[PDB]
Amino acid sequence: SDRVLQLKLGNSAIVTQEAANYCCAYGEWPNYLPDHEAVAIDKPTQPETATDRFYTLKSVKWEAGSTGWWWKLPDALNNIGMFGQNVQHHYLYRSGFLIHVQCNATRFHQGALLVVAIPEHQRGAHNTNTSPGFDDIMKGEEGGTFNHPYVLDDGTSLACATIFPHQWINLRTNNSATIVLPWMNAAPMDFPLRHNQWTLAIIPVVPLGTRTMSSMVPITVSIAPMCCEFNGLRHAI
Amino acid sequence: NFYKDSYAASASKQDFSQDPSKFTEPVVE
Amino acid sequence: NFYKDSYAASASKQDFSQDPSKFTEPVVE
Amino acid sequence: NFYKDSYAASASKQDFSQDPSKFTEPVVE
Amino acid sequence: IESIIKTATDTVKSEINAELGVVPSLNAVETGATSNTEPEEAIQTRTVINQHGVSETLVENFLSRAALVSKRSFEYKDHTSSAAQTDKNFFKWTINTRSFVQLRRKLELFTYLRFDAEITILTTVAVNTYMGLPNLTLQAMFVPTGALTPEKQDSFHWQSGSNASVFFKISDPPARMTIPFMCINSAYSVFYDGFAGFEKSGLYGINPADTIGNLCVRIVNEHQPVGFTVTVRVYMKPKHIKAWAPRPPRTLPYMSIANANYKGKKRAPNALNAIIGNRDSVKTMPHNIV
Amino acid sequence: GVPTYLLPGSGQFLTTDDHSSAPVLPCFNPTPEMHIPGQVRNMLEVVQVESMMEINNTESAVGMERLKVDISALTDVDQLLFNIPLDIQLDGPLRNTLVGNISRYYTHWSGSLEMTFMFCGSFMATGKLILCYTPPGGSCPTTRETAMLGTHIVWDFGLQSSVTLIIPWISGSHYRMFNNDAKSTNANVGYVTCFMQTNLIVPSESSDTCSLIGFIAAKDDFSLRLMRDSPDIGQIDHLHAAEAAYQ
Amino acid sequence: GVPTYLLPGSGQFLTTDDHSSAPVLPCFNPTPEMHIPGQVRNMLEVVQVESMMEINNTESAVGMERLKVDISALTDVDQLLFNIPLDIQLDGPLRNTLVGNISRYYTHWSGSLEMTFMFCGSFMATGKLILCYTPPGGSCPTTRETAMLGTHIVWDFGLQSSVTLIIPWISGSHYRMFNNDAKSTNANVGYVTCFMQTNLIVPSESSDTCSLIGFIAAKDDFSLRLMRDSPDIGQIDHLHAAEAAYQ
Amino acid sequence: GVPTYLLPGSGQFLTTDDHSSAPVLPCFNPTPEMHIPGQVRNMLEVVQVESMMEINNTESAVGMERLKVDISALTDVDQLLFNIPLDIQLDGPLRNTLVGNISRYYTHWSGSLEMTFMFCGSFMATGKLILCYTPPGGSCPTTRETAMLGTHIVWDFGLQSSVTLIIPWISGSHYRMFNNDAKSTNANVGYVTCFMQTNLIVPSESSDTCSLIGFIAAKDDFSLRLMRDSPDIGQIDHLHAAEAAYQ
Repeated sequence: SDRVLQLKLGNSAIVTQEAANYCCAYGEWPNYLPDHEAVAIDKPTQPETATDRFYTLKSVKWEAGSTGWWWKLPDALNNIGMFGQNVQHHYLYRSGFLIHVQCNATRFHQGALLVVAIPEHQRGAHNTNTSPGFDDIMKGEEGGTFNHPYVLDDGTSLACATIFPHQWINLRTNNSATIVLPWMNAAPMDFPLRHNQWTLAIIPVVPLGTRTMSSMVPITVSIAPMCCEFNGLRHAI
Repeated sequence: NFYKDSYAASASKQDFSQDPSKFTEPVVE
Repeated sequence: NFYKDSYAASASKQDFSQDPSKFTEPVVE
Repeated sequence: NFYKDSYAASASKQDFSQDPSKFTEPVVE
Repeated sequence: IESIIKTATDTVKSEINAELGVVPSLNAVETGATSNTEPEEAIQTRTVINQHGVSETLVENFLSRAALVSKRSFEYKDHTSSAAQTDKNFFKWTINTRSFVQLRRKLELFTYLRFDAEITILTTVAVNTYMGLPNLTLQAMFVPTGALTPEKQDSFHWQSGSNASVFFKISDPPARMTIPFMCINSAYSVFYDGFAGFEKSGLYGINPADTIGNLCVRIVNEHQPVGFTVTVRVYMKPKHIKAWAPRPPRTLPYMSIANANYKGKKRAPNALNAIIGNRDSVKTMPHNIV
Repeated sequence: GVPTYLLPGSGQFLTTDDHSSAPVLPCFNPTPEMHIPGQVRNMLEVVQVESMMEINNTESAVGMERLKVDISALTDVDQLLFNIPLDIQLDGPLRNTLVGNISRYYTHWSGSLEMTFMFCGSFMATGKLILCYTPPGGSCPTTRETAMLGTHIVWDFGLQSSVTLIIPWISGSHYRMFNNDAKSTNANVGYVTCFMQTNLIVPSESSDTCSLIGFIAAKDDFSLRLMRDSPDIGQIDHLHAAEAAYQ
Repeated sequence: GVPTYLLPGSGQFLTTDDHSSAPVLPCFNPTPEMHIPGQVRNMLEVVQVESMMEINNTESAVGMERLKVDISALTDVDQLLFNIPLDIQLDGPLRNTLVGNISRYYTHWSGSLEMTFMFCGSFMATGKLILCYTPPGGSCPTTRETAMLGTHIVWDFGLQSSVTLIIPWISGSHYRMFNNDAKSTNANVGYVTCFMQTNLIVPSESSDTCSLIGFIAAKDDFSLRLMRDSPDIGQIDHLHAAEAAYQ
Repeated sequence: GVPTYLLPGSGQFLTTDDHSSAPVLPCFNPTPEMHIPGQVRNMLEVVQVESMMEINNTESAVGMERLKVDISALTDVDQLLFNIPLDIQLDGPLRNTLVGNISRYYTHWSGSLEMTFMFCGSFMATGKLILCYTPPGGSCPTTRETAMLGTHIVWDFGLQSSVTLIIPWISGSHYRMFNNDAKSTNANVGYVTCFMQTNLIVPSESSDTCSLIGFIAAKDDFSLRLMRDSPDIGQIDHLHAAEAAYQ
């Protein structure tokens, strides 16, 4: 009853048959910006079915010495579809996200994934006092790999990362995880090219293991923006 | 608070509303 | 203000009346 | 007591209830 | 559902429960939810009327503690033949909450904070023979980020036509004033996954809205024939606090005030590969009663 | 005028005082409040979220190997798999938890805890465990006979891959202290041990070593008081670029 | 008597405190108030009056030549005439305005601006311009294709010799800062550029070079806060005859 | 502001002042009150409980021999057995009593006392005593003729093995002082003497020497005031391990 799920957004749809109950982050659902919280006075564009639809990132190979993967939002979508064109032509954006993470294997495989969405994941670098530069943070669509996922690459702890909106993909139980993210900012709208607000982290807490034949197990991420507004129309940079 | 600004007041330690279910039960059903 | 003179009082910061039109629209029509 | 905690108050010297019979007559009859 | 909790919850008595289809102790961690198994559902309980108040773990009480944010000893003397980097009877301080790690780790338990800052300035003095301690007058002028900070003790930026100054003596009680919530956003960003400017050579992690301003502190007195070491300590108490989106606490030691870089200690505890100090085996009990 | 006199404690700076002070910016209008998701109004909301225990706090467990316990098939019955030190104040498996870090800002604590264990083997892996909580007073129980005489739960693996071991509040008075003496009568909580109830039976194509992840949260009868500084952070020098704030 | 105790902050002199103090002339009767024209009760009345931009802040523009922009006839289409740096805090064309000087007494600002351009050629001079406001994020647009994709107004010269380019408040949060970093995401406003929409066509007896005067005011949704000293005045010595006040 | 002025006594620390002070732990929630048996709300509850006099405060009476008075058979009539000094302040038989120790924390006292004497011979032992209280002014009465002219009780041994000698409050004004001058008119209470009314007659198989235990309490008209330190404890050095509290 909570294991089958169809997520229809736009011209996209995802069915899954081994799901958990999906996660609404902090009990919140995405909405458009109301008038008593609006700041920018020009009329926003709301390209509803053109941008509020699933976008599927490149799959990553799930291996024995995997540390973990991360994508920063909206940086992982700033060059994809009509979401990316609205990002490049406008100054302000505001959206929630519906993240669906896919990973399946056989009933002889084991492994657990912590699929966690981290708000304002300011990263740190290891064994230096120089801050992480622009190319170390803005990885784009491909995302990055965790250097030290045990501390979440910021001196904190992976053990306490369940305070953040998360699910698990335990291969014994399910093969997908779904997190519904609202707008998470101290600001109503934001400049999407210099600020990331959600980091989707996907972490091998229990590694992949089997004794049957070794197929490739990938992990696929489908991200749907939800309730996109855009202000400040200009040329594309 | 004899000051004219409302942020000048003392600490407000009487906010006993909780909602643990936005962190412990964030699921939709 | 325990002083007997009215100019001894604190600053009066509650005068929210405006009239910008005496500087922005000083025309007769 | 302008403090917000009730243990901050001054000494409470108005408790004139006695029961000497719990020490002087502790017998059952 | 949001409700008002003033004491911890009571316990109901329970009985023998042997019912099919009902497994309160079985849970699904894969959903992302915390277990809802009650103590009444796992073991057989009694009725306990619980009177333990929950008011000390309030976020107001957890964060409204006056904590040290700044500390400068500076030599108070005649500075006509000193270096270029010395504090010539004055100092400037770009206000942050990230220099002293007790307040830093406590504020970094949250993603967003909205609070009024209650600033307490504690000045102390030592003779740099001994002849006595002067009652010196200090000026702490609040210069916002965007204005000009002074370059001398006797510069003319200290006249403070619009900048808010406080004039206080050492023999007085400490100087105390409240700084409001001064962010251009609705909350301060404790963590900022972003870059401060539109070019790609900005600073990572430092939201410019988060910075309060500068705190320029001088000694208003002219110099005596002898020198003194004046130490100024600044204490911040957050108040009227709203907090959002709690975070994992930092386990590794801080390296810098500018970033979340991590090295860890050399061995456990709080090392890069071992946060908890080791034991012999998973079936070894360290403090076992003999 | 008003005849006054100064009391003891006049002119002091207590760091926990609660007074009004002078506004430095008169008639300042703050930024209007916006709804931000995930507001915390009491730190006992955070303490009730489950978080991973480092039960495998051993050498040769590097990084994330410390967060899982590997169980295998055994050829002897009734064998101990792991035990968990319930000492929160001293550095054990419960320190780096949400219930562990927030409680180390306090001296006294009270209320029930819940341990959750998620089995992360294959679907074909079957097994039964017994998770025993033992009240204090004796040694930690090494055999299953001795350990199951206390509070326990017997768990069958399957479609629901998790149990909760409620650790009940069983104490003399209302609170326990975070004393450095772990063996004190006002600080010792007891022991949690896990045994094979039957065995881990896997087929030949499943991995023969399966993992448990241990979680711990607090219940809603949990309480904390007497706030103190945390032992979990410290410094002996200045941080880097902290001199640049004065330049 | 009344038991009192002194708080931290007792005996300090904050320069923004708001208290009553002792009158130095008891029973003094002030001069009766007379109606004087032009009373200001809020400094946002002054900020809404338009005042001249120095768009021609270049060398060889001396004095009042800086207040006007000379446009001429062009032989190429779609050409850039001028651009205006919207950086109020740093020294640009907006600093010496009524909206510019009063805002430099403050740190934060918000609300819409209006640029007004008066054409000061002959009656026989005709022309069309396009005045483009560009939100921040990229470079300043150099071609008319790039610039007209933002907020613009197309202006025909004639009987009404002025247009208003409303620069809308398009920002993330509520306020912007007067930071010295002009390129910051919390301080950069954007760009205003002007292009020939068609051309300046004059006859042979009109002057072939015509002038624009640029004005800027603030609207009534404009706001300022966090008062600071102005960078626009300073001194390193005493003024003349200031020693004569002590003699 | 409020015009104030400081009184004499401002900034002093009187150790008996009664004011409110700053809480060091804000929003601290104390442990809930439990019913504990035996609550004392006034120290005059304790003073009304009887406790043993050391009437045998002599050399060769070691330890608990001091708590009993040995009486024997006599061959002369009307003989004095013991007398009790009623000087509470000076070190006599009444000092180490519940009425004696609590009263030495005070300077003034008032009200009646009761002396109780329990006969602790055999069942076969018979006898009659006379317990005489004498008001002050003269010497202590040595013969029974002289002593029985005051307040007395004649006691026959038997099934009820105890009498009470009420020592009535017979004083000039309301209170008496605990002066070091025992012979003062505002401190001397009087004398209590015991005589053989008939004789102690025992048989040959009973022990020929029998014992009395003397008790003293205060009545409910008893009162104490003007609190002072007690002479019953002191120190000239530090106690052992009191330096370890600083290490």
